[PDB]
Order: sequence, then structure tokens, then C-alpha cells
Amino acid sequence: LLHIRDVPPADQEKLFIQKLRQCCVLFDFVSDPLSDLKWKEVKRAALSEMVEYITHNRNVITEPIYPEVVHMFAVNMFRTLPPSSNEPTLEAAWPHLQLVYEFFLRFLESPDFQPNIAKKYIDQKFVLQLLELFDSEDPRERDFLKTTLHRIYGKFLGLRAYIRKQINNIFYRFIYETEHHNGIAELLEILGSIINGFALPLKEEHKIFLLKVLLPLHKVKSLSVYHPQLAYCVVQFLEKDSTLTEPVVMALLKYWPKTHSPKEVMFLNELEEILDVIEPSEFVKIMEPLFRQLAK
Amino acid sequence: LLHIRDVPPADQEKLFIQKLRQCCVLFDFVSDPLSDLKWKEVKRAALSEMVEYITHNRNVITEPIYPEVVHMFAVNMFRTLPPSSNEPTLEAAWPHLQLVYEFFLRFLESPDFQPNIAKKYIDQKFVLQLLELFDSEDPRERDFLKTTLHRIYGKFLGLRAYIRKQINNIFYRFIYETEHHNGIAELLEILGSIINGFALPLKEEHKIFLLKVLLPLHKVKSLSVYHPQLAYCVVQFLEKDSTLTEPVVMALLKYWPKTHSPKEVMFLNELEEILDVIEPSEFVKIMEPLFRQLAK
Amino acid sequence: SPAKLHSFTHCGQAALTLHGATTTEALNILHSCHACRIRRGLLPNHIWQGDITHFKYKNTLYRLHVWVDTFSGSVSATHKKRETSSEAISSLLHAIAHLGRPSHINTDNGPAYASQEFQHACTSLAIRHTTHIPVERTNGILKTLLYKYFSDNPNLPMDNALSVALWTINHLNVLTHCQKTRWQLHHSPRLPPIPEEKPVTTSKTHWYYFKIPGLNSRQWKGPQRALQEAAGAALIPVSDTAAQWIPWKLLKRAVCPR
Amino acid sequence: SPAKLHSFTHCGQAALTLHGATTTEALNILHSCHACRKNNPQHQMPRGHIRRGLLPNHIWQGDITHFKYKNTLYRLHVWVDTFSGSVSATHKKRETSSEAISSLLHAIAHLGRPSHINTDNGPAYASQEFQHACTSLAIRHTTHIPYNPTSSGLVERTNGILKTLLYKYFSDNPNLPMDNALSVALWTINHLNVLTHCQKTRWQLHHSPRLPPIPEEKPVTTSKTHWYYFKIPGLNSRQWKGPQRALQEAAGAALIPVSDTAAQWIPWKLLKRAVCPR
Amino acid sequence: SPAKLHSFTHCGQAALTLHGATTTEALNILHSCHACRIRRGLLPNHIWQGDITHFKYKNTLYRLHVWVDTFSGSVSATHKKRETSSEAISSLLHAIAHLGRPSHINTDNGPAYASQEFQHACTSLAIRHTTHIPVERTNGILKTLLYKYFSDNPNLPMDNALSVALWTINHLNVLTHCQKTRWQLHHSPRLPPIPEEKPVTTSKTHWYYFKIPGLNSRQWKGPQRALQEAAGAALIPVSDTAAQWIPWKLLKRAVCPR
Amino acid sequence: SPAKLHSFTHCGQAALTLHGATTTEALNILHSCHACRKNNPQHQMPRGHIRRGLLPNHIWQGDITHFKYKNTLYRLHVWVDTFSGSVSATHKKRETSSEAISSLLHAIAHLGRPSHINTDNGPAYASQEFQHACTSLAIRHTTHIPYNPTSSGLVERTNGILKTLLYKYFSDNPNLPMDNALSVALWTINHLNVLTHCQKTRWQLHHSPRLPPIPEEKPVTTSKTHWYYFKIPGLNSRQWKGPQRALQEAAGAALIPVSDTAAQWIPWKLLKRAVCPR
DNA sequence: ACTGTGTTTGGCGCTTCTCTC
DNA sequence: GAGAGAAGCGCCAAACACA
DNA sequence: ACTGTGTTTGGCGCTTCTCTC
DNA sequence: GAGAGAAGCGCCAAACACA
Ligand SMILES: O=C(NCc1c(F)cc(F)cc1F)c1cn2c(c(O)c1=O)C(=O)N1[C@H]3CC[C@H](C3)O[C@@H]1C2
Ligand SMILES: O=C(NCc1c(F)cc(F)cc1F)c1cn2c(c(O)c1=O)C(=O)N1[C@H]3CC[C@H](C3)O[C@@H]1C2
Ligand SMILES: [Mg+2]
Ligand SMILES: [Mg+2]
Ligand SMILES: [Zn+2]
Ligand SMILES: [Zn+2]
Ligand SMILES: [Zn+2]
Ligand SMILES: [Zn+2]
Repeated sequence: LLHIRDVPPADQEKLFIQKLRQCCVLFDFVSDPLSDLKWKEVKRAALSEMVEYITHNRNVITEPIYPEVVHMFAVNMFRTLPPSSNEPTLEAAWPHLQLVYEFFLRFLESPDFQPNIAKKYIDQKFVLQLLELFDSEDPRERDFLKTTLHRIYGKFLGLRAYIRKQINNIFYRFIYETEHHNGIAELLEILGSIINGFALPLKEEHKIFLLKVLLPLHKVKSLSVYHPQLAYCVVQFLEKDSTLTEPVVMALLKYWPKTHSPKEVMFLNELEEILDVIEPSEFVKIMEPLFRQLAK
Repeated sequence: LLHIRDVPPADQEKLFIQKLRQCCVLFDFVSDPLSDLKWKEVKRAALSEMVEYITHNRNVITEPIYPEVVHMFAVNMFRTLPPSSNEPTLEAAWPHLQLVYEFFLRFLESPDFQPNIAKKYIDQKFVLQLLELFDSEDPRERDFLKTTLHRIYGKFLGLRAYIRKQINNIFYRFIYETEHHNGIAELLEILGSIINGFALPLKEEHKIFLLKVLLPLHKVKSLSVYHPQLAYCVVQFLEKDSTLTEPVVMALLKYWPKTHSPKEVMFLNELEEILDVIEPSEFVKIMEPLFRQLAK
Repeated sequence: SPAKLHSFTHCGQAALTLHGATTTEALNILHSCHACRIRRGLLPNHIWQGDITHFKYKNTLYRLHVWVDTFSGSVSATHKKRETSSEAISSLLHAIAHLGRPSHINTDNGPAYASQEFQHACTSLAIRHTTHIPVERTNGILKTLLYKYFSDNPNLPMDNALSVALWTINHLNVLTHCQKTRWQLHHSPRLPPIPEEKPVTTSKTHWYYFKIPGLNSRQWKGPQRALQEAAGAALIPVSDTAAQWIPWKLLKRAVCPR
Repeated sequence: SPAKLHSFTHCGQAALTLHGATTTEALNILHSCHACRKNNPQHQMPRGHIRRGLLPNHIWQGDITHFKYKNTLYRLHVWVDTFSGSVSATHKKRETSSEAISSLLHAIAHLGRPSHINTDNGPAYASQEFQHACTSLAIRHTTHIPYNPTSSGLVERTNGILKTLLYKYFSDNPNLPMDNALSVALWTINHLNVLTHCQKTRWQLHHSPRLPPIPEEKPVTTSKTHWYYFKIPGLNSRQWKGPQRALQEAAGAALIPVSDTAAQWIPWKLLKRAVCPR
Repeated sequence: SPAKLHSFTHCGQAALTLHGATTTEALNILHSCHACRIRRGLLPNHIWQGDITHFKYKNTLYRLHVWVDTFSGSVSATHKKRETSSEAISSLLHAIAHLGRPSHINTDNGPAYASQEFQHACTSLAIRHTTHIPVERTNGILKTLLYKYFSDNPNLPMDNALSVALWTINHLNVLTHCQKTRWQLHHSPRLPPIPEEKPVTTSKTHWYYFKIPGLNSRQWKGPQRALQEAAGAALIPVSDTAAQWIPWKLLKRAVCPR
Repeated sequence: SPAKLHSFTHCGQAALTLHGATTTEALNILHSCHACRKNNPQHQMPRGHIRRGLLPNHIWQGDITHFKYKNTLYRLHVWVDTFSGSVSATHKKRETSSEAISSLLHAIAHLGRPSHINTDNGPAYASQEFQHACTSLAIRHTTHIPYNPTSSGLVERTNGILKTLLYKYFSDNPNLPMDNALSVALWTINHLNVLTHCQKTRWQLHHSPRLPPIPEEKPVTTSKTHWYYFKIPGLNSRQWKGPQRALQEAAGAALIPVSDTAAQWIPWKLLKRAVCPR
């Protein structure tokens, strides 16, 4: 078409929408490496021009712009996942996906964005379809997804408890129904960032959360791939209230592997961190059982 | 009493008036050189304090201040003249008179002075009594009187034609009735300064003035004591209109001394100045009679 | 040029993929070269590991003081001719300058790290030091890179090779798991906390009066919002089409017109 | 006549006004005077600003400074990132092309790989070895106007800050080794001290996300030239020279022909506006 | 001290009267000293008279180039060893610097003042020069003063004596007729013209913002009227009681509050 | 703790703030630091102004300047009236007390008799002959702070103006004699050129009526003293010295004891505020 | 007492002018 | 006949050099 | 291309504190 | 019970030195 900055402002938003519509068409690298090369080049150039334009002007976002860009995002990212294959493979269409992720990130964090316009454009279904994408094997996709989900959770207020219920449900499914998952670490980092912003006094459903989906989660045989982040979550929560540390102690004293295995050391690490905080406030109620358990 | 600057502003003008009243008493040096020495010292110090105070503050002159200071001036300066005695003698009370003259000069030229308040405080009688003082033999007194009369004439508008009539009358008396006068030079300087500010076209009474009191005035035997200033007056007037130079030519060709005398040279000087201006505009109407007259 | 970059740098094939070359060309270059043919810490700069390694040369020995971050694998190496406590402190300070001040440090026992001088140095920096007696992989890859560089050319001052090796390990090579370089993973900003029951308001930057450089004007033209700010300059869109970096000396703080 | 009076005494503007002249005519006489403009050291020309990079690791700036400590004169090679102000400094014994190359490589290992770097016309920046090292990493090394230290203000100011911190450290413990003091000062500058205006440390700006793209630039300059009185930057002279006509002028300096053989580049600080001969 | 002033200066008795001494003391001092016991021009700097005088010494001769104003008697004297046209031009320029540029000049004929160089010098200054062939009193009093100074002490460089004599003639001695010194009469401001049918309005000076020196404040305190102005300072009454000289660097122009 | 961090690294204010400290506490740490204040060359002290006379011929200011012309180095003795700016200059061959006395007498003959005169501590102003000449006319000759040319700004600026006019004159006619050029320049400065601010020439102000009296002055000064970091005016040093307590301070300078034997006078430009030891 | 200051200069707001639809 | 360009003119803050 | 810049510092307006009639 | 002093804190223009 034409460059977005070489048009008069009267119809500048019109060409904005039209060029947004240009990238709505799909391009699959998995089907064959060489297919519509110049179309793909035009799409990449258009995406670069859009992402450079969005971050250099003010009063750009307007009422009829909020749907379609998300729809464009909805066209490209939300799709059937590639078949599982257990160095992990890299997604074939990474360039276009990376540009789209960057453009969406800039679209959401722009100072002109109003959190009261997308309330009837972004709903629970969007969050479900986005969270189902966290199963992706690509680590770069996981990084961009987590850094986008953090902003989405922070900006909106009516979409918080629903995400909490959804993460509880997916944790229950992961720990009970299906053990195949690859995005434990990123979600744990987001959860830790959420935990850091709690206030006093701590509410009861936080206690239920930690007792149900945090402490039992240690039983997973694949803990080593996400050992630090999960631990940090615990090291992030207990500082709000030190009275609730004892149930964590009985949980870690029961989930400890009673047989010799290389997995022991990681447990010690978490205990060490807990120890480094458990010494003050005269916490010796469960010191003797803990010492007896670690003696064996 | 007390220093004028060491009193609160509520009654500062009261002490201003009171200290002005202190110098109203007379002190005569002619009667005897040593009389009331400390009173005279206090009077001199008070006059110095008043003249330094008047020129360092604003919004000082007020409605009940305009009369009395002039009255104080009226008490000291307007008086019977010392007897005539024909190096001229110096007036005995010069210090006090000099301070009073300086104080009056500063009083009249202060930016706070309003020329509409003294209109019914300064009248024709004041100007007569001031002009009668120009007969004083003291040259410093004549200088201060002329530099005061210039300001008085310039500031007021309704006292101009009256002064012109008075100077015409005193010139008539000096040239016809009494030949004893000592303030010709200063008055001529003031008149020349007045002449410099005329406009076009020149009015008829200016022509009458020059024909009656200026040109015949050359017949005075004591011209040499005021030769330059008078000449300057002529050299100041004719530039406004060069058509009126010819009657001046016939006047100077008739008042020329027909007999040999040292007085000739001064006449030549004036003619030289007139010559230096009479050459342009093709002024040769009276060139031949003038050459014939100067040939003898 | 990926070919010359690999000739000088001898970095991994993935690093070549991030450049202009693609997977096939990166593999072809990698296999055509004659020479090339868990985590304990929770956060960056939280727990370190300090090793001392002996570098063998044809006619001399070198001492490599290496500090490795346990969360990202960042390496800080210093070359010395001897080994005392003073040089241990110097290497620690250099590592702090390159990376930052860690909260916890860990190293093996020996003549160094056990004297009063090292404990005094760690005390002033509020660094708690623990000793254990029995990573070793970063050391090995560092030695291999140094050997490759010396094989490429023997006329090196032993300083340029070390500096290049550190640059390659930290900035050029990319980790296989997280697909991030060690510098990128170590210095990636963390996720800010999310306050509860309070919306995360967008940060608003102040407005500025600006003057166009190179015009010698004495007028400040309009209070306007700044897109980005940097050291010695700030982005100001002079019109509705373009933006320019204006120095701080030509910018004045303002208030929102409301 | 004002013309002859000014040609004789070279008086001011109001001095010509009181003798009879309009303000514009007297002003025209003043600006048309040839001797009255070369002898007046007062001028008013636009100010220059050093070129700044569009993103981290775009443009660097380097210099060499001397430091006296324990009767030894150490040479500090200082490199500063133009975008963020990050400083990498290495202390050496002498000045040599090998020392400059080693310092540059250490700066690369500490901060990153820059595209363009500019320094003054030092004795060690113009050697063959330094140019070969720069072109081996595809780094464009440029030069400044000779004997014009103002064009490298950022790096000289950074040298002053570093020296001040070193003197502060040596005032307390005179027995502190040089390397310890330099490392502590570098850590304090990069990670602890915050910039005055943006209130962000150099370290946050250097490792801020590179997501913002590089704004497009326009190389279009002025198509006109003027007449300038010029002074040679190397040697200071009491009076201006010329006037001459600039072959071409850019932002911050102008190409002034010093003689009939070769031209030169003169900054805007040593140029004065002239009257049009035609 | 009038006594020491007369010892060094040998001025008139009236000049002593203008000082602390009075008439009786001035007469007593004057008669106790062993050594002391018309106008053509119309305005100052209108017509001058230029004379060249020979000063006789015990072993040499001096040339005194003297320019005398015909309206006030102001004297400008320059000492030379020879007499040519160039030194005549130099003496004229020095007289212009001391007094100003006259409109008309007059001098006697001779080797000087008649060459093309002197006419060229007078033409550029717009000075018309006339020559007559036959004041002489100022010359005589100058010679008498120089003789008295040399009698007081013979060890003078012939320059200090001349400078002192000029100072005494122009600034210290007072004329008998007008009771004014030659400098005072020459440089007395003339009476401004009086426009007709228009009142002579009082000149109004601008207002100023001022800062008190020695306080390092950054506030300008009130627009206020200036009593007097000078070179590098101006009178500002800081309160309703006192006034202070404020330098121009601490003053800013303002507008009347109305 | 901010205290140990600042005692180790000497960081800034916000660097202590982000580690936990109120703004006032960090500011107190910064101003209470001993090394952080002697090494910082930045200070903020009130400015000084030369003493100006209350009326014409009250205070004069003199200096000696060099001029190169026709391979000869003439010495111009310049005297300037402080009230009106009137200039009297005499050109001589060498510098000697006799030359200074002759120049002063010529200035008296040209302008008038001054009461107080102040110059720098030149080699010719401190001789017995000059003092005897000054006391013969009851003229009080004072001196300035040594090696502080700023205290004589008016006369040095007048020297610059006079030299600029001389160079303008010599640019047109190189064969013009020195005395002619000096006389023309003096006439132009005194009688033709108008002052920038008051828009009145020096000559009108000098011979303006002396009718305005001399305002009364108050010699009352501050009765308190403070602690100051000081630098010797003669030799420039990188860091401040002291701190010490001033014996007495006046407007524009202060009496600072350099050592335990004798004190000295230090201008406000080389003084820095200190913290109270008690 | 002790102590930095006066001139030059393009850009710009305010004001008074005249060629053009 | 009328309102927008064009010449006139008073003012000022950043620069420079006085060894 | 070519081109001066970042930190220190007392004074001051705006704001939030508490001892006193 | 309430309103004037007192401690806190963000901001800035003139200075300084980098050979
Ligand atoms: O530095 C001087 N001028 C430049 C300047 C300025 F003018 C004004 C400023 F604000 C700053 C400046 F840098 C300067 C130096 N000296 C003398 C001067 O009069 C003088 O002006 C002087 O007479 N002596 C004698 C007493 C001991 C010997 C002889 O050295 C000093 C040197
Ligand atoms: O004058 C200098 N600094 C002081 C200063 C400033 F920092 C900033 C300013 F705005 C003004 C200043 F007066 C300075 C001088 N030189 C060099 C510098 O880098 C340098 O900063 C440099 O490298 N060379 C080499 C190239 C030829 C040889 C060697 O001499 C020059 C000397
Ligand atoms: Mg430098
Ligand atoms: Mg000097
Ligand atoms: Zn290889
Ligand atoms: Zn000229
Ligand atoms: Zn005598
Ligand atoms: Zn400190």
C-alpha cells in the first residue's frame, strides 16, 4: 500500500486499519519452507513499520482500533498447538510471531491505552485462549507470553480472581490429571511477582492456595527444571506473616524423599532459605522433629 | 530639634515644617561679623540637612508644604538691596544665601513637584520681587538667580507673556530712564535660551521685541561687558526666518560709531557672524550700502 | 560477516544464527572450521562461586581468578602472576565492578579466602562468605576458548585473548535451554510487584519546553510530552510527524496545561 | 557626516545618532565597517552539540587521562557510551597502540560492541595497528577537529568525575592500591550513582530493553553558503581573519578555505558573521 | 591644608578662600610667601587661539604649544624639543582630547599651520582655520607659574611642573569677574531651549528590579524608581529611609505598574 | 546502612536513598562528609563588587598595560574615575616610580584631584617616592589582595577598550604616530562614546553638577563568624584547605588564618562554606 | 579596609509604513 | 477603499578579554 | 562527517508537621 | 480547640574543571 507516515492525518487512521488488516492473512513455514516469499517479506516490513509507528506518536489509539488489532493477534497466535515431540525444537514461523508479540506488547503498554475500553473487548475467553498457549515448547514464546500476561494481569482489575481460579485449576490438572507441561517456570515467576504485592493481613484463600497447589507440587518428579522459581515463591510469601510457616514445615518434612537419591540436595536448598528466616521470632516449635527427620 | 530622618513617617512632615520654620529667623553679617555664632551654625547645619533630605526621597512634597518654603525663601532673599558702590564686593551672608538658593533649586526641580499647586501660590508679584533682585552685584547670586528663573519660566505656562512684558519694560527703563544695571549678561542668556525654542512662522511681537529692545540696545556705552551673549541672541533668532535680516542690517549700519574708537572691533565680530549666515539665499540687497559704510 | 566473526571469535553456531547467517550456513561454517570440528542461586547476584585455576603455557604459568554467578553463568575472570589474599580482593572488586555486589559468596578453602584480610574486605561490603571443601564447566569452556585463540595466533599479550574470551562467553554465546545469552539472562529486568486492590497506574513523565539546536533562538516553543529520556538527551516530537533528540541544556521542566 | 566621523574615530552607534543619522543608517555603517568587525572579539553564533547515539552501544567516546599516585604517572584509558553514559576505564603504564587496543577490547568485554567510535587526533588513535583492530571488528573510527577539545566534552567530563572519585578515595586511605580504587569507583559510577536529570543510573539505561527501534534520520542540510570571519583552532589570534566564503557548511561546523591551496573545518565557536561583498 | 597647598601650588588667595582658610588667613598666607610677595568667542570650544612660545632654561630651550579658548580662558599646553608641522598636529590632537573639538581655530602665520599637512589634519576634523598676522596673558601667567615652580625646586623633569601648572590654572585658580574657575566656566552645562506653547514636562526615569549585593539571593524585589544613575551603578532606595548604589549587573529594567 | 556505604564508596544522595534513608538524613551525611567537600570544586558564595565613589573625583583606579607597536613595547599608565568612567592615559617607555608619579599628575591635570585611589600590588605602586607623592597631595593610596586581578575589573576592562580602539586605528594607518592615536582614542572614549546603560558619555557625568550631596554611610558589619574552606589566591590547588575559623569577615572578603603565625585576606570567590565542628 | 566589569551582537516584540485585489 | 507585507527601532542575554 | 557536558550547591516555594494561648 | 512556627522535601541557576 503506502507508508503510514506519508498520509494526511484525516485518513491516517484509515490506512492504519488497512495496513493492520494486511497481516491478517496467514503464512505457514511448516507446510513448506519456500512459499510466498515476497508476501512474507512485505508482511515483515509492514509489521516493523507498525511497531515503529506505534511507539513514536500520541493520541493514536481510537475506539475502532481496539478490536481489530486484538483480532489480528487472535488470528495469528491463538491456534492449534504443534504436536508434542518431547535441545528443544524452535517454532518455524518465529520472525512473524516475534514481531506480532512485540507489537502487542507495545499496544498494551502505550500511555494512550485506556483500561476501560477493552473491558468489553477483552473477556475471560481471551484469557483462557492465551493461557492455553503457555504449553508451547518454544522458550522465547514462553518469555514473551509471560511478559505479556504480567501486564494484562496488572492493568485490569476485574480479571484477577478469574485468573487465580484458572491457575488453580490448571495446577490441579497438571498435578493430578496430566503430567505433561512445559511452562511451569514462567507461571511461577508471574505468581511470585503477584505474591510480592500482597498486603496485611493475609487472606484465607491465599492460605488455601499455598496448602493445595504450592506445597504438594513438590512431589513432581521433574522438579529440577523449575526448582529456583518455585522456591522463590515460598521465600516471597512467608515474610508477610511468619505464623503460617509451621504447616509449610510439616509439608516439607512429609514430602522429603525417604530414600537416597540425587534429588535431596535441592530440598536442602529450600530448607536453607527457610532456615535463614525461621531463626528469629523464636520458632523452635518444630525444630526437634525437623532435626530428627534430617538426621536420617 | 531632631534629625528629620529619625522620626516616624506619621509626623515626619510635621518636623519637616518645624525645621523649615527654624531658618525663618534672620542673621545679618553686615551689622557685625560676630553675632549669634552657634545660631548661625545650627541654621547652616539645618539647611544642609534639608537640602540632603529633599533629594533622597519621593512623595515628600504635600499640599501644606508649598506655601511656607516659598515664604521662607520670601523671608530671606527678597529684601532691600545693598547700597550701590560701583573687583566687585562679595555679599556678606553668602553661605546661608547659597544654601537657600540650592534648596529652592532642588525644591522646584523635584519630580514630585506639581505645576498646578503653585499656580495660586506663585503669582506675578513673586516674579516682580524676584526680577528686582537681579540688580545684585554678587556674580554668584546672579548665576543662581538666572538658573532659577530659567526653570521658573519653563515650568509655568501662564507666567510667560507677563515676564516678556516685564523684561521689555525693564529694558526700556535701562535704555532710557536709568543706565545703572549689572545683570544684563544673565538675562540675555535666558532670553537666548527662550529664543532657541521658537517655532514657525515667527510672530509679530517677536519682530517688535527685536526692533525695539534688541537692536537699539547696542547704543549702550558699556556694551563690552556683555558683548558675546547679546550677539548670540541675534545669532539665535535669524535662523528661524532669513527674510527679517535686512532691518537688522540697517540698524547695525546706523548704530555704527562714525568716529575712531576701540569699540569698533566688537561690532565687526557681530557682523562677521551675520556675514557667515547672510551669504546664502542671495542676500545682496543691502550688500553695497554695507560695503560703502564699512569702507569709511 | 559471520565467517570473519567465527574466525576471530570462534563462537557457537547459534550465535551465528542470530546474525545474518541462517541455520544451514551456520552449520556449514561450524563444520568447516578445522579447530571447531543445576542452579543453586535464585536471583542474579545472589550467590557466587569463586575458583582459582592454573593456566599452563609453554614456558610460564598464569593464575585465573574466576567468579561465576550461580543463576546465569556470568563469568568474571582476572589474570595474575602470583596468588595471595590481596589479589583475591582485587579480583573480587573487579568482579563487583563488572557484575555488581552479591549478597552471598561461596568458595573453596585455601591460603586465600581464609585470612583476616579477605574477611575484612567482605565485611565492609556486607557480603557473607561461606567455605566448603569437596561451576567447573565454565572454567573448562574458558580454557578451551583460550587454547583456540592461542592456536589461531601465538603472538597475544595474554590480555587481549582473555578480554575477547570473556566477551564471547558473556555477550555472544547463547544458552541452549532459555535461548538467552549469559549477559541477557543475568541483566534481564525482573518483574515489578503487583499491588493488590489497587490498579497499576501508568507512569506519567513530565512535560518540557524545548529549543531547536542550531538556530540560536531565545524562545521556548510549547510545553510538550517527552517520549523517551536518556543520558544527555531526550526524545521530543517537534511536530506531529517526526521526533528529535534534544540535549538537556535546551530543555526546561514544565507543568501540565490542564 | 556620520560616514567621515566613523571613518576617522570609529565611534559607536548613538555617537553617530546625535550628529544626525537614523538608527538603521548608523547600524548599516557599523555592520558595513571592515576594521570595526575584525577587531571586536564579540560574536553570536549557534552552539554545537556532540553526536549522540540512537540506542545503547551505538556511539562511544574515548580519551586518555593522566593520574599521579605514589610518585607514578598512570595513564587511564576511558571509554564512555554516548547513549547511557556507561564508563569503562583501564589503567596502564604508558601510551601505545597496543595499550589502546587492549583498552578497547576490555571495554567491549565490559559493555558491548559499538558501531561508531570517535576520539580526538591523539598520537595513538591514528596508527596502523589501531585502524586494523577497528576494521577487524567492523567498527568505524572517526576523528575530531584538531586542537578542539570541546568536541569531546562528554569523555573529558567523565575523566573529571573519575579523577574526583579517585582523589576522594585516596584522601582517606593513601595506601589503597590503584586497581582497588579504580574498581570501586567504576562500580560506584556505573551501578550506584544516578544521573542528575533522568534520575536513572547508567546501568539501567545500558541494559534497558532494546525494544525501541532506531528513529529514521534525514541527511538533508542547508543548500546555501555565507561569508565568515574565521580563526584557526590551533592558534589563538586577537583579530578575525578573512572574510572568506565557505565551500559547504554542516550542523556544528563549516568548511572554510584557509588558503588558496587547501581548505579546513572550523567549528561554529570560532566563526563570525560577515557582510555580503556583492 | 591651605599652607602646604600654596607651598606646592602657589595658587591665588581666592582659591585658598574656597578652601578651609578664610579671607584673613588667605591674605596672611599670600603676603607671607617670599615668592608670591575681551572675549571674541561666543561659546566654549567655538574659537581658539594657538600660540608657540620659547621657554628659556639655564642650558636648553623648550617649545610650548599652547591652545587657549577665547570664551573661558582654558589652556592646553604641550612641551616639545623641536617645532615642525607634525608636532603642531600632535599638540592640536592633545588639546582636542583635553578640551574637545572646536568649530573655529585661529593662529598666527609661520612655518607651522601653513603647510598642507596641517590643513589636511584640520579638514578631516571639520575645523576651519584662519590666519592673521599682527591671548598673550595666559602665556605670561603660565611662564610665571613655571618659574615659581622651578624656583621652589630645580630637580623637576619639566613634565611634572607643566602638569601641575595646567592643573593650577584650570582647576584651582578662580576668575575675578565671574567667580568661576576656568574649568568650571568652560564646562558649565548650557541652558536647554524652551519650546513654545508646550509645557516643559519633567523627564521620567525607568523603574528597576534590584537585588541586594552580598546576599546570594535569586529574587528581584519590587519594581522601584531610581533616584540617580552613574557609570556601573545606580541609586535605589532599598527602604523608605535609606538608598544604596546598586551595580548594573544586579538591576533589570521594568515597566510602571500603573 | 547508608553511613558505611558512603564511607566506603562516597556515592551520591539518591544512591543512599534507594538503600533506605530519608532525604534529610542523606543530605546530612553528604554535608557532614569531610573528604566529599574538599575534593568537590563546586561552591556557591556571594559575589563581590569593587568599591565605587559617591561623587566625581572620589575614587580612582589605575593600572599599567603593555602595547606593541613598531617593534617597541610602550607602557600605558591608565587611570579611570570610578563614578563616571573617565579615562586618563599616558604612554611611557619604561616602568618606574617617576613614570607613575608623572602619569598621576597628568591625570590630575586632566580630570581633577581624587581623594582615594586603589591599584594592585605592582612593583611601582609600593615605592617610597609614590607614597610621598600621594601624601603630599593628601591622597590615600590603598592596595588590593595580591594575585587577584578581579578586584580591579574596571581598570583592566578600560585597558581592553583602549587597546581595542588603538588596534582599530592602527589597522587602517600603520604609519600613524602613537601619540596621535592615543589622543584620538582618548577623545573618542571620553567625549564621543556613550555608556551602554545610562546612555550618557563619561564626560557629561564627570562635569554634571556636583549639587547632589554625599549619602551617609554605615560602617556596621556582621558580628558573627563562620568556618570556611580556603584557597590561596596566589597558587591554584585542586582541593580545598582547612577548614578554619575567620577572625573577622567584611563585605567581599574574609580574614582567614593561613597558618598559626599570621593571617591573610581571602576573597569570597575562593571560600567554601563548612560544617560547624561543634 | 577587604570585593569583577563594560562593550558587542543577532534575534525578537512592538510599531508605523505602503503596494495590491 | 481597506487589510496584509515591509522597513524602522528599542531592547537583551550569552560571549570575550582585560598579562 | 563536522559540533561542550554532567555534577555540586545553597536559596526558595510548596507542604505537612506540632507546641502554645 | 484552633492557627501560627517548625521540620521535611523537590527543584534550579550560576560555577568549575576536564592537559
Ligand atoms: O591577570 C591579569 N589580567 C587578566 C585578568 C583581568 F584583567 C581581569 C580578570 F577578572 C581576570 C584576569 F585574568 C593581571 C595580572 N597582573 C597585574 C594586573 O594588573 C592584571 O590585570 C599586575 O599588575 N601585576 C603586578 C603585581 C605582581 C605582578 C605585577 O603581577 C601581577 C600581574
Ligand atoms: O584541553 C584539553 N582538556 C581541557 C578542556 C576540556 F577537557 C574540555 C573543554 F571544553 C575545554 C578544555 F580546555 C585537552 C587537550 N588535549 C587532548 C585532550 O583529549 C584534551 O581534553 C588530547 O588528547 N591531545 C592529543 C592530540 C594532540 C595532543 C594530544 O594534544 C591534545 C591535547
Ligand atoms: Mg581530553
Ligand atoms: Mg591589570
Ligand atoms: Zn572456528
Ligand atoms: Zn569603522
Ligand atoms: Zn607662594
Ligand atoms: Zn563521603
